[PDB]
Amino acid sequence: QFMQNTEALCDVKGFAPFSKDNGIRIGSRGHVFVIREPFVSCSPTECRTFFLTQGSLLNDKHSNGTEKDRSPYRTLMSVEIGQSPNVYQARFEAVAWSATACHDGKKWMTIGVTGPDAKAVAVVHYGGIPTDVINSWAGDILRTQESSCTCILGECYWVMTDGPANRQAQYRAFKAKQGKIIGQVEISFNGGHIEECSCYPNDGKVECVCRDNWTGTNRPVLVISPDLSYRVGYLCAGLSSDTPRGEDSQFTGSCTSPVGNQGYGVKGFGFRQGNDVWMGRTISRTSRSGFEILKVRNGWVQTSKEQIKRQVVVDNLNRSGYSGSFTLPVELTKRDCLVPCFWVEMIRGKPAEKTIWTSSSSIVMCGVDHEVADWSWHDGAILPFDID
Amino acid sequence: QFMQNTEALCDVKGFAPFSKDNGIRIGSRGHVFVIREPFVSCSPTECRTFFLTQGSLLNDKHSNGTEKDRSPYRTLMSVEIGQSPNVYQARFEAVAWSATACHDGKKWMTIGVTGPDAKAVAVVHYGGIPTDVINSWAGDILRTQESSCTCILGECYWVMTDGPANRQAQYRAFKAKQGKIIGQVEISFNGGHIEECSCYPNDGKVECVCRDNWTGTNRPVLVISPDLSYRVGYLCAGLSSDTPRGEDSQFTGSCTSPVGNQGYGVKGFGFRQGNDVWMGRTISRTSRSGFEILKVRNGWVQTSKEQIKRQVVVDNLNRSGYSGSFTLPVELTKRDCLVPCFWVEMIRGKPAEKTIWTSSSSIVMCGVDHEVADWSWHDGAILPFDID
Amino acid sequence: QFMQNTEALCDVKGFAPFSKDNGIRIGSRGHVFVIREPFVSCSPTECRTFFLTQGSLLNDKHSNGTEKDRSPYRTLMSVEIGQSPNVYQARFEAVAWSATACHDGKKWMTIGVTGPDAKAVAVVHYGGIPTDVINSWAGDILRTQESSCTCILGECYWVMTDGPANRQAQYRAFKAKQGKIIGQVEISFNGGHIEECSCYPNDGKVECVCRDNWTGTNRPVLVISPDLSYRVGYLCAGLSSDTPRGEDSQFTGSCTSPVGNQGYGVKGFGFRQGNDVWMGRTISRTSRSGFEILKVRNGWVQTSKEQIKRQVVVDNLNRSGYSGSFTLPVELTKRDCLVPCFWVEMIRGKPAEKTIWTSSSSIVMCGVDHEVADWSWHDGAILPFDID
Amino acid sequence: QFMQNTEALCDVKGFAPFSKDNGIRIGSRGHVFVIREPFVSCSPTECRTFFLTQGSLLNDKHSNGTEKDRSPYRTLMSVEIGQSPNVYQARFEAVAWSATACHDGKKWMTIGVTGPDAKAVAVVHYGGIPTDVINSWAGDILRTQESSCTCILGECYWVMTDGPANRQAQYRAFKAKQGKIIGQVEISFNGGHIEECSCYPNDGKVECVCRDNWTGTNRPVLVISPDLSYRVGYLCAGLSSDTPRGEDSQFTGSCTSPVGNQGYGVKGFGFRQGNDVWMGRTISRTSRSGFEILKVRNGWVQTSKEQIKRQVVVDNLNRSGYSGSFTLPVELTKRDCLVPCFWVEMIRGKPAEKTIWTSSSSIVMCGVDHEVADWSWHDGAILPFDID
Ligand SMILES: *[C@@H]1O[C@H](CO[C@@H]2O[C@@H](C)[C@@H](O)[C@@H](O)[C@@H]2O)[C@@H](O)[C@H](O)[C@H]1NC(C)=O
Ligand SMILES: *[C@@H]1O[C@H](CO[C@@H]2O[C@@H](C)[C@@H](O)[C@@H](O)[C@@H]2O)[C@@H](O)[C@H](O)[C@H]1NC(C)=O
Ligand SMILES: *[C@@H]1O[C@H](CO[C@@H]2O[C@@H](C)[C@@H](O)[C@@H](O)[C@@H]2O)[C@@H](O)[C@H](O)[C@H]1NC(C)=O
Ligand SMILES: *[C@@H]1O[C@H](CO[C@@H]2O[C@@H](C)[C@@H](O)[C@@H](O)[C@@H]2O)[C@@H](O)[C@H](O)[C@H]1NC(C)=O
Ligand SMILES: CC(=O)N[C@H]1[C@H]([C@H](O)[C@H](O)CO)OC(C(=O)O)=C[C@@H]1NC(=N)N
Ligand SMILES: CC(=O)N[C@H]1[C@H]([C@H](O)[C@H](O)CO)OC(C(=O)O)=C[C@@H]1NC(=N)N
Ligand SMILES: CC(=O)N[C@H]1[C@H]([C@H](O)[C@H](O)CO)OC(C(=O)O)=C[C@@H]1NC(=N)N
Ligand SMILES: CC(=O)N[C@H]1[C@H]([C@H](O)[C@H](O)CO)OC(C(=O)O)=C[C@@H]1NC(=N)N
Ligand SMILES: [Ca+2]
Ligand SMILES: [Ca+2]
Ligand SMILES: [Ca+2]
Ligand SMILES: [Ca+2]
Repeated sequence: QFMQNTEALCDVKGFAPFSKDNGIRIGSRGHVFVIREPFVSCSPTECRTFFLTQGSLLNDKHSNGTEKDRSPYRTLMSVEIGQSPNVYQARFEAVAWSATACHDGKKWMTIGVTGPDAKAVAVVHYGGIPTDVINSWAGDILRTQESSCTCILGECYWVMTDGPANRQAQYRAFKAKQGKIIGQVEISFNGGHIEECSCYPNDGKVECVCRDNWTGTNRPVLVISPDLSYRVGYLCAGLSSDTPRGEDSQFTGSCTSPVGNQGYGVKGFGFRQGNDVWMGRTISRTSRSGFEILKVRNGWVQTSKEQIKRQVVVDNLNRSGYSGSFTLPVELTKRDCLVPCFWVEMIRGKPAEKTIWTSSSSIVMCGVDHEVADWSWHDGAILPFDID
Repeated sequence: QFMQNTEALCDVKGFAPFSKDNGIRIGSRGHVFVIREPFVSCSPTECRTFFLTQGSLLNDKHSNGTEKDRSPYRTLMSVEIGQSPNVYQARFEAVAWSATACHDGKKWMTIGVTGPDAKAVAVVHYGGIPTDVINSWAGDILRTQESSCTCILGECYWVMTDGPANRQAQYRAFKAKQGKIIGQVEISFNGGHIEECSCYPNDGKVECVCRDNWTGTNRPVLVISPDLSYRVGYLCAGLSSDTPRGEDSQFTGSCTSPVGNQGYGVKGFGFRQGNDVWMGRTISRTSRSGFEILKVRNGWVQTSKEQIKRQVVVDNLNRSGYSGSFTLPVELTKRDCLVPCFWVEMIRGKPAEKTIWTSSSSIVMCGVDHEVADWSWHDGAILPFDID
Repeated sequence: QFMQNTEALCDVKGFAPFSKDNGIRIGSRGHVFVIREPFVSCSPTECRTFFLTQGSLLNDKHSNGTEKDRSPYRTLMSVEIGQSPNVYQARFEAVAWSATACHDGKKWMTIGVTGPDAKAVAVVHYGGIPTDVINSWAGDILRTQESSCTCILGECYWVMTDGPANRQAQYRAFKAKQGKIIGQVEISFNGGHIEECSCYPNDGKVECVCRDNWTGTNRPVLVISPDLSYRVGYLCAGLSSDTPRGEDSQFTGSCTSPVGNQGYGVKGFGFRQGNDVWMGRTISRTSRSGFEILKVRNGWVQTSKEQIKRQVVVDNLNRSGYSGSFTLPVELTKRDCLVPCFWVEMIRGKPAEKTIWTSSSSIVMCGVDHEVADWSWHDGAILPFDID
Repeated sequence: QFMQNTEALCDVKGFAPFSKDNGIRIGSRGHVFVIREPFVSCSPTECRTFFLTQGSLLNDKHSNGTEKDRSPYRTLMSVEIGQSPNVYQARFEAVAWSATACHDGKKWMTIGVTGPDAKAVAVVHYGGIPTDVINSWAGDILRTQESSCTCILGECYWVMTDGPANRQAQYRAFKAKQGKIIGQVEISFNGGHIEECSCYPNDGKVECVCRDNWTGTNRPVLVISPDLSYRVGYLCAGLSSDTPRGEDSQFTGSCTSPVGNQGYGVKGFGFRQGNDVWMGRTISRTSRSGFEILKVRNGWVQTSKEQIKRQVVVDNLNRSGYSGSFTLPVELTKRDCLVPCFWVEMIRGKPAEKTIWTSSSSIVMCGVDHEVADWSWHDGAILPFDID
């Protein structure tokens, strides 16, 4: 039986710690993969942590980062949520330097994108084998979520980008059923930029909160229906959630336009909560450091700056990275609704830190019906390592 | 089908060795987690060893114990009983520096407590995901068993503490059904102190034998019914079972009062045997060393000092630690009754020993119908290690 | 239920990357077996990577290659496709310095050949145990595919050789049902030489494209029917696919005769595509380096040199090795046809490279309905290693 | 459903190599347990290799053999046949310095014996938990097979010894059903000595071929019926199969008496083959080196020295050790009969070799319907190791 995921997303008051894998700590001595872009996604039986290795291990000569962010050795693998991304526990998924995965109730789907910059190949797997391919249509680093995709009535949905890092690119959503792409849509968004979407199911549609890497310190929101009609705009809330971003007191929300006058960004998430929203961001507006989650009243519908909750997960003295959304299935929680959860990546090493390598660890939070007190579940690795 | 666990506890004449994981020995070269508080608990299919890592490994720089007894890196994981708590065999359970786990016949429940001292969060998991949360209610190191909890008719029971280490604190029991707390009770015990309970099912109720960390060299007994009425007092037997404790010939039992004029303690267990009892304690009254089990006649009901059996499991030249209770399910043993078993932790390293780290190994004994001869299944690691 | 595999092979326009295990890279620090001859084969549930260890690990003193290409320590093991051939993930199959494996829909069959050169023993396993034996019939290095065998209606088929490396030998096919050899045929091929066949099912027969190690720069084709009648000849296409081979513009195809005036070779594959063919070969005509796949029009039936597609998988600056064929089952793909896939081995170390050891890694491609752009998924290990 | 194992043992013409785990080779760099006494036994699904660790690893300081042959750290564990006895693949069975295991069709039974020399405890496990205990009855190193026990109609049978190494001891057989000892028999054998039996099912009875450690260079045979009546005597064949033993031309068989004038021995096996026998022995009469198997005509019933087959498995330049018997179940082979198989242990290290440690590897042979050529599948580890 295929997962419905047509339930409303639960309205959540705080987030409880789910897991912490301590990858880098363990990887000081154990045999753990160098990774980046480690997202969480769930089947009806288990939550798995997916990650992109660089085909090398921590504390090995091959972790040296003379290589490309995309390389031939990179692969998408997985472990049960909470395990480190270690060699001996790892499930191979796809060849990939960008990916998305998600379970339809019967099987894992997975899409790893690899090949050259000018002509990337994304390969859909299903049941553990290649079932379909989507080639670069715009010739410039075909790419996708680096977080969970989203399946609704046994059909699966994901967002990809192809084009410039730093100016107008091109954006499609895809629709798959059992590893066969049965539909796509070209997403009109001129002046806006979309990458790395964080998507989750809500009341029968896919909702995404993505990264604008061109002009905007606010994140695009893309809401896609089963049949592929969509709405695109920006996160309405009167707070900024990208980094780098400006001050809060320097910032006016927009439902329709990137605001703030900066490039770059980072991947992140957020959850529609009726008309409200929970929105993650780094505590530093200049760096990938600290992580907070902010609940804003009416922030999904209006340029509100009514904050009603804030909850810190990583302190501003400690590294963070990417963050992304996912939901717990009803077959696991037995609820009326879909439980929202996020992961945070905690990037360690060069250039920030004086090592030859760069990796990432993670912690996973989930929505609960009781507020939850601040703390920091940071990465905690003592750098530099022996190989350095 | 949910486990009944309404059977009487079997009356046992001695204990047979079940397992020995040799964690520290193996961890001299293999990749094994630094741990403490490793308890045993069983499902209808298997017995698992749960433990709290410190997010580091043996013989790695991160085992250095500049960290807190509670830290952000600590997690609850598990392995099949008898496996070392090694990276590659480990099942992630919860983020935790204190925990309890137990199986209801369908799934594992688990509760890991983490967060700051002033405002801890305990998160109930069920089927491998967060299902509920109980925040610190008294603001001072929310905490629980570090041994198996107890499920009876698909409902699960555990004891937590919140408050001072060394004076009056506050004590609640909780009742869960499929990871949802459906009931709690505030345990009146003025002048007495309760932590780290060792609990097991017996004739339809939970029985616990706990740690008093304030005034008492005798252990509290808490017996809790399905509907959460309870009895609380002290282990009646005319022997002391905490450490530090006084002499035996200096000691008068009490059913109602801590006796002996000392603080601190250690976690331990014991089994009601009709009106008799089996009671573990360290052989040293001053240190966490050696381990014995003593059967006392009428010791559960009267301040008896009629010892009828004694069985040594670790010699007084060798380190011990915590001990705790659990039962074998009827689906595994095919008996009329619930088989009592205990584990013992064998704590190695600083401050006792000259190393940077501190860990724990374990051995597991179970009740059998034949007396069993003394011996020592001590930890056996040659210290100090290379990292030292 | 036994697999049919009576479907036609799908007509494929390009090949998508399936996996990359990065064995040697990972094996720089992780505990990975030294191997050679790593082929892929699939069951109705999963694709597995099989390989022949040399009973030693990477970066260990025992990888020193004073040993024989065939030795007593060599064994056939397996891992899920994409895992490195690491100790802790490895499934033991057979004792072997040559092997073939394949799934009949119920169980894995496997045949490992071991023993002395003059009197080898090949042992058929089935369900994970020895079920039958075929001894050397010609006294000179009994041997077989080093790739997947082929089961059709619950019956399994494989090709072996016994005789000289470099002159006329002797060639049998075998037919097994549930690990019991129920039929064999002596393959008349005077002047031709056959080793290491790459075989796959197509329209109810086994098709193979093999290695001639005596006179021929073209590969033999052997097509075997259920009842063991066969056709044998050479790959008709007007391109050469062995190495070492001559120039393309120096080369005339033959359906019936080895052409090109050289010894040695390498194992490789190819796919009948109606009357066309896909044919792998190394890009270097002198060395085991680079890997391409070429589609030739009418190349299965005529000495065509009409190339219609070419796709590079490993660049001519990088090592390759063996290649072999396999198909995805219908129980996995849900197609009308059998999906063709190949693996490539990427041999590293001595004598080519200045190390004491020699190993192999792999990448796996599969047939898809969209052309696919060139790139190189080479092995990427920085040599020499520490043990060197 | 419980296994019958009431079929006659198959009449076998040679033995084919089944597995080779290369434990010591792999253990030079990988994390593998120091072990001794590694036997094979099978369930309806799989063959497992059981072994007794010394709670330490290869190439670790703890492999130093200042310890006892029996120690507190020793444990019985298992791996799938062919895997090395490595930490990360190992299944914990029992605490043990002597053991026996065997599957009844539903579950594994296992008996590990531990505790002091003067008062050993043997603990029966079943389904992965302690179910029963047999204490030392004669006060002198209670002990058992170190090979597979034997279950017939869901009932299980094993032989133990208690008493002197080197003079008259005492010998019982036990009968278990689902981990509960339901019967035992005291085995009258005055002047004879019995240890370490190698037992297998045949035509509804247990047959064993054991070790006499007192006076006899011939092995005792014990045949035990379901209801525990038994026959005991010696291997009739006119060849000797213990080591140390005398010359063959110096030796007269006996059905009833130890012959040859020596102490010590080694564990080994043999198979009734109608009236004939296959009998293993070391090739050296003075040392644990080389291994052969000999088929003797009428050798089970008469003091025959008609040898009809011989097959070498390990050469006389290479170390051997213990050997033992087991059968493949009908649920795996689909035969009319029970397939005989043996394992051989290949003991490496001190005192023989200049190291601090001592371990064992293994190879497994099985009976097949075709003669099989000589060779040597010896252990192949280059000694001494780094820790030495
Ligand atoms: C890390 O790698 C550094 C740069 O290496 C050089 O450039 C790369 C692209 C390769 O071509 C490499 O083979 C070249 O040597 C080295 O300078 C440095 O030694 C490395 N450090 C360590 C610790 O391995
Ligand atoms: C163990 O750690 C000792 C104390 O470290 C110092 O204090 C802690 C809290 C950290 O701030 C650490 O970074 C500081 O240096 C060290 O003195 C000692 O070097 C360590 N020993 C080993 C073997 O790693
Ligand atoms: C690799 O092995 C080389 C050759 O070893 C010699 O010949 C082989 C067949 C054995 O008999 C071996 O024991 C002999 O010493 C050695 O010369 C060399 O030391 C080895 N290198 C390493 C790094 O182990
Ligand atoms: C191996 O062990 C040798 C003997 O050790 C001594 O006696 C044993 C029973 C223990 O008491 C031990 O602690 C004593 O030192 C040592 O002489 C030797 O150093 C050891 N060798 C290695 C390589 O560890
Ligand atoms: C395909 C690709 O390389 N994606 C990048 C991503 C990218 O640079 C920007 O979004 C520009 O398009 O940035 C980052 C990043 O840390 O910012 C990591 C991702 N790395 C990987 N997914 N491997
Ligand atoms: C929550 C907490 O830190 N619990 C402690 C416990 C505690 O110090 C006393 O019981 C005072 O309340 O003591 C000990 C101890 O060894 O005595 C270990 C436990 N460590 C862990 N559970 N991590
Ligand atoms: C049985 C055997 O040793 N087969 C060889 C094979 C062989 O040398 C030629 O085909 C001549 O018959 O060559 C090669 C090779 O790389 O060319 C590897 C194979 N190695 C292994 N299969 N182990
Ligand atoms: C219980 C015990 O220690 N059994 C011994 C066994 C024993 O010395 C003789 O049979 C005398 O009774 O000998 C040997 C041996 O190699 O000869 C190994 C066994 N070691 C272990 N099973 N651990
Ligand atoms: Ca931006
Ligand atoms: Ca106390
Ligand atoms: Ca050739
Ligand atoms: Ca003898």
